[PDB]
Amino acid sequence: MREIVHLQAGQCGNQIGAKFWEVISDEHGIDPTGTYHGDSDLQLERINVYYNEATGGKYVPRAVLVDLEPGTMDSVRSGPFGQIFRPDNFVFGQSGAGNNWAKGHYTEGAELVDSVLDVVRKEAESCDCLQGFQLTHSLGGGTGSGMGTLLISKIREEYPDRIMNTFSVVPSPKVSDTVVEPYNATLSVHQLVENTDETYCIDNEALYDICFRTLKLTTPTYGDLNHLVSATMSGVTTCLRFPGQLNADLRKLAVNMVPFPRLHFFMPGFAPLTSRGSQQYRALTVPELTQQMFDAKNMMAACDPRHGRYLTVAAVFRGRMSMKEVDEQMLNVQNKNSSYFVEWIPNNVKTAVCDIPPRGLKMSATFIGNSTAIQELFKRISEQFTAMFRRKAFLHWYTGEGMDEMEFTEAESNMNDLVSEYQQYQD
Amino acid sequence: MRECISIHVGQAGVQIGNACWELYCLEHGIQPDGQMPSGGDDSFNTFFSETGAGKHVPRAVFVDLEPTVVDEVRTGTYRQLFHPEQLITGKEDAANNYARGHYTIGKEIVDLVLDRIRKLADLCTGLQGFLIFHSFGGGTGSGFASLLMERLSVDYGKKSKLEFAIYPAPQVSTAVVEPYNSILTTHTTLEHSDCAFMVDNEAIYDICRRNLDIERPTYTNLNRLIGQIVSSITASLRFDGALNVDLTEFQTNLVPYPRIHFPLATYAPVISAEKAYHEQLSVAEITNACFEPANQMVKCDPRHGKYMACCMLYRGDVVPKDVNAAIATIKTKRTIQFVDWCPTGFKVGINYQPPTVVPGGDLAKVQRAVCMLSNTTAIAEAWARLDHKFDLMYAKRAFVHWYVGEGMEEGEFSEAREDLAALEKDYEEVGVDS
Amino acid sequence: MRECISIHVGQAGVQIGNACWELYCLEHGIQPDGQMPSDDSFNTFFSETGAGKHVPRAVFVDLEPTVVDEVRTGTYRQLFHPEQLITGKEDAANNYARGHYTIGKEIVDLVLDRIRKLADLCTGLQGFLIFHSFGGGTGSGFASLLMERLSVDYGKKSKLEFAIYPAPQVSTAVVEPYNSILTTHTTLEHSDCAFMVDNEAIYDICRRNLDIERPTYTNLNRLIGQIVSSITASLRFDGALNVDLTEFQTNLVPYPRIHFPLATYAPVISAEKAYHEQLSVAEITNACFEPANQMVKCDPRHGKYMACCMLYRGDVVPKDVNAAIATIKTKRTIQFVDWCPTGFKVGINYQPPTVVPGGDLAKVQRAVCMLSNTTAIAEAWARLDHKFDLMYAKRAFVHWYVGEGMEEGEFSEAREDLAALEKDYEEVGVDS
Amino acid sequence: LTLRSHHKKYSEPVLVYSWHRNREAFPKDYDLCMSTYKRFGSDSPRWMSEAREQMAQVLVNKDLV
Ligand SMILES: Nc1nc2c(ncn2[C@@H]2O[C@H](COP(=O)(O)OP(=O)(O)OP(=O)(O)O)[C@@H](O)[C@H]2O)c(=O)[nH]1
Ligand SMILES: Nc1nc2c(ncn2[C@@H]2O[C@H](COP(=O)(O)OP(=O)(O)OP(=O)(O)O)[C@@H](O)[C@H]2O)c(=O)[nH]1
Ligand SMILES: Nc1nc2c(ncn2[C@@H]2O[C@H](COP(=O)(O)OP(=O)(O)O)[C@@H](O)[C@H]2O)c(=O)[nH]1
Ligand SMILES: [Mg+2]
Ligand SMILES: [Mg+2]
Repeated sequence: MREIVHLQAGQCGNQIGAKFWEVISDEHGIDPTGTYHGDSDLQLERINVYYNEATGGKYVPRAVLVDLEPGTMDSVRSGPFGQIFRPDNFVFGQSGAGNNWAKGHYTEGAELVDSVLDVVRKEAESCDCLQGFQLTHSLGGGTGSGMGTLLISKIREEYPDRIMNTFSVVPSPKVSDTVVEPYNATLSVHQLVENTDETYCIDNEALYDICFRTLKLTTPTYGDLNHLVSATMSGVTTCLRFPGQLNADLRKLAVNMVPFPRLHFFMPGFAPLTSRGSQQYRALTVPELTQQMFDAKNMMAACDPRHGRYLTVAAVFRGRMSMKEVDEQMLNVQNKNSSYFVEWIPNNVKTAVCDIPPRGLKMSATFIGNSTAIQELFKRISEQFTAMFRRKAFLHWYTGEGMDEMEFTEAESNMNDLVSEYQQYQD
Repeated sequence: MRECISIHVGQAGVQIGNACWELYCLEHGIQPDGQMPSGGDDSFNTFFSETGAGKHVPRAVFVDLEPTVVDEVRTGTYRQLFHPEQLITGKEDAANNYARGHYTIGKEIVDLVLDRIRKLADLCTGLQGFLIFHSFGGGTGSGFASLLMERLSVDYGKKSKLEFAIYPAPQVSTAVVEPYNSILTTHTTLEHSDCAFMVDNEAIYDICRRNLDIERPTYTNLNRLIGQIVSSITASLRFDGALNVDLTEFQTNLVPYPRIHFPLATYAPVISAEKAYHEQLSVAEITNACFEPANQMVKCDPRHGKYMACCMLYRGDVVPKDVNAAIATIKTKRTIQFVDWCPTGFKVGINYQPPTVVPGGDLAKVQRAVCMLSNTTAIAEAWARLDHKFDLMYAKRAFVHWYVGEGMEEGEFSEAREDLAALEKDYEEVGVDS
Repeated sequence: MRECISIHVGQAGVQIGNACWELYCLEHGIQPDGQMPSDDSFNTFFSETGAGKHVPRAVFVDLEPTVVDEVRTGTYRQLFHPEQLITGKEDAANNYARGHYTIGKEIVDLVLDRIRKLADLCTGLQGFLIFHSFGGGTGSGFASLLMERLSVDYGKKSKLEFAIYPAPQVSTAVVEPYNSILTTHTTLEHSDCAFMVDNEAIYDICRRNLDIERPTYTNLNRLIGQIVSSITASLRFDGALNVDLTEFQTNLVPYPRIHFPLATYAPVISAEKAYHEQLSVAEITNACFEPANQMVKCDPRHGKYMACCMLYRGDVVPKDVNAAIATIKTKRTIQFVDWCPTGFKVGINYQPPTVVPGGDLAKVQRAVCMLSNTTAIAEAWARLDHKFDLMYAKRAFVHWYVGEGMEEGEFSEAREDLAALEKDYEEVGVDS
Repeated sequence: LTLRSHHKKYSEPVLVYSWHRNREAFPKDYDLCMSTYKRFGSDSPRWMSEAREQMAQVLVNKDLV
């Protein structure tokens, strides 16, 4: 049909995946046991895209959970939906990466990359017509940033036609929880660019600002950050799982958000973001959905799009609505913010409609788009990277893995080459 | 599953192990007999191993070249808690002599301690690391520990060896020949160690007097504080957390070069119940307390140096939100300095379970706590003072006759002095800014 | 059914027969009178009488009355039938000659007649367990004689040979090595397996493991009882892999001139030590290879194993047995010859070992027994030949031996055979 | 000694700037594990497709005669 395989790497990626598998099980009316307690029929017609059939009316998600430390897996199995995932899909190493990219990517990821190879190949041959693979991880880690990128390197050779979209987590300069973070990031972004059809820059600090001010949360935890990504995760696929007036799929946006293969970096957005109490005010219409989703404060990446030029914009709406107000609304915001759009692609906006709203909520929209402001993110990494590289610092950890020194230089060449050609399209 | 083996050496090692293992028993709920009466299920698997009789045995190696200190444990409250093979004693001590601890008496039992640690590693499946607790002053805890770590690095090249050791104090001293063993242990702790936790007793004296109001404390007070610090560093392995941080993670994010593995530890808050009755505590509170030079566990001022790398362990009712606010406020201070080549030098870990309090302690029951490991260059002045006093003895050839009669060659004194001078030079090179 | 008849000889034999049969009574439930207070597992050791009694099928033999008289007035005085304990008026006093050609022949027929009636009682006899010493003259001179005269009566019945070899350093006699040489013709010609053991090695194991700084021969006696119980444990009680005496003889002796394996037992720990150490299959199988745990003063690391036999007993699962032997094969200092690819023989028993009151080994749920044939035993005989030539050159103590009634040519022949015995062991030690 | 700090936990009834938004967002509050608000709405879902409505009125509507 059109199935999706969900990869999962690292302490980070495992926690977003558990939250994401939570909501779409709540959406499809799936209890934590694994049975169906939904009411409507549309909730169970395309469950095959995410849920694999089992005996007794049971469904298993098509996920591959990987981490080099087994201590995250015990928290995964013990969560709310901790038993809904198949034990054979738990693949793990005995020793963690220790936040070293080189350790995870070569020394310890090589042994375990064959086991994750076997399951996903088994899961690939289970479904009939696979649309593509999804994966969630962190670039500041050692498992997802390290061996996780090695997964991306392998499967493009095995399955080139299938679309790969990475909802990676990009570290912040203002808030850093890893000293050697610019290293592992720099030997990561070089690995994404060569083989990744679309990338989604996620920054915790930006999500951190949103829970600060947009939702006014006194004590937000990590889960709400994962909830917003999970909501973002659901809002891009929802045009596939359910019927819509104007349908789309991953390909329809994966074909459309990239004018040139080197450009596959986008920041994601979610339109309705208010308080739980305040929903009964805020008279909900289609125009207000537009206003929330062209605000830089709504954006979940660490870049303000005002300093960049919006190359491409695609928005997917949900729930029953008549379409006239929408098509004039990005018709509206295209003219007035003309300086913020490129001139060499007229009508920069793609639209799509899913007729089914998310559970409990009435109208929502999902924003993915390409712009020049993502170049601001990488150059901040390089200024951290070269300074820590100018003194050969934090290098004996990488040198002791058996790797050489030029890998830092060519990677420093590549994203410098990327930002150079990215800058050339701004002007 | 993660396992950390303790290799405590000497009187200091045995006392510190008493404090630390009673703390572990208290938090895990282990009775001194060693049975469970009733985050994580196997949270005791990092420290304790199951037996057939439903009894948990610690993964500890107590080694001392004098039997009094270990007979205290053998006849103490925790007699049945410990394997009498795990406790290893020598008939005659090194008598504050590095040469005796390194060439004559240690070799009689080096094979025995090797066999014991071999068995202790064989029992475990996945060993995370080796925590070596000792002191440079005592002849046993210097020489025997140096030999053990020498043979340990060649037996287990990959397994990390973390160093918790007690330095000679800048002003007070329990010995006069302590600086000799201090010089001669520096080569071994430079070559066969992954990170060090140099502790002097004067700073802890000042902390306990000024903060905990104890005008007349004892050695168990400092040992309890060290056990609290070790509990904080092992908390991410023992219990679950939002950001679980293994030993390898902070080894990676604290060590720039193979010759720089000397950060500084810092634990906060340290207050009495009479004060915690009224003072409200927060993440900003504890992170500002962690940067006080009078609060530092070594006798050096980081304001006279530059912070290179900081590893923070938040514990309890902590939230990353306030963690990042604390981080931003810390970044917005001039007095706190960083090197040119480390723009982002923070390594954050978070654990759920707030620290537990022993009866007979001084720390109030606090919901949040924090441990800091700061690699910085202000530590070099301590070795500079050590070099000053060591040359101030070596020039007139004092105390070397005992060592020579024990049977080593006098050149190694000058070689180790040159090694420490070169290490200070290297720290100066790192402190150089471009 | 299965039956074992014991022919213990010497002050060792009487003392080890008492200790071993003390264990035999406790495991089954025999009272010191001989009463069962509460299927026929005891038939291998006991037998029914006309009063419902159980009588051990053992023949204690000694040529001095005072050793066996302590048994006759002992706790089990009414358990042993008085004819089965055989005495003699005068002894050899540490001389092979006197116990083999002058005093031995006085009692040959009565002991042989006694063994006939015990064998007459048995229906299918499995083997003869024989215990004696190379040091004592009566445990060497006479025990050699019966072996020749038992073999003519039963040429095919198995004759296992548990013996006390002299210790490499300590000794209870000076004239001891003479008895050691001329007896080694007997244990070669009329024996089927050997279990030599020196008290020095057990003296080491007991003081270092069981924490008894001053053990006695009883402590040494009990440990040998644990070995002989486990080698017979397959016969007495049921199990997954029962292993008969005929079974382990085949997978221990590659060549008939090579029937000298080494026994090993594990664990041997005190209850003070047993409380804190967890005992698993791996933890007990590695101790059976440690040279410090051997009952013979020889290091197998100086040699190579020909054949190893496994006797597992207790709470033992077939899964951990294959995992234990897997790790043992993966150790380099454990060596094997080129012509023995697979040198194991596993047996599984279910009844766990029992403890005697006043014993040393703590009650345990599982254990292991080893029977390993290695060539490192050969150096023990070379030292004995060394000690023999330092006294045969001066012709010392020989005037005792010739005066008893045997020729001077025999010491040369006996010394020569052991050199040929030592030479054959190197041929096996050679790898092609 | 003494420690400096900035902000504090306070309590719920006591006046603090943003107390009102705290207590209006109190519905579905849980502060570790999981999220807090669960689903962004809790009202009634609905499953009427546009083609379904556009097709079903012919079956059921104002059957004028
Ligand atoms: N912090 C702390 N330091 C200790 C403790 N016990 C001993 N020390 C330090 O150890 C130094 C002397 O070494 P000891 O541990 O007493 O003796 P040793 O290590 O066995 O070496 P020998 O003296 O040769 O037997 C002293 O200068 C103390 O500073 C302790 O319980 N806590
Ligand atoms: N292990 C062990 N050895 C014993 C025991 N009893 C005697 N021996 C050994 O026997 C040796 C001396 O010979 P004995 O058995 O005492 O006397 P014998 O065999 O009757 O020979 P004669 O002295 O000529 O009568 C000593 O060296 C002991 O090692 C015993 O109970 N256990
Ligand atoms: N948004 C979000 N970020 C997370 C979560 N868990 C971890 N992270 C981030 O992931 C980074 C650490 O990744 P790490 O665990 O070392 O990755 P690994 O080496 O692949 O296991 C940190 O900077 C965190 O900010 C989560 O649940 N949500
Ligand atoms: Mg001492
Ligand atoms: Mg005798």
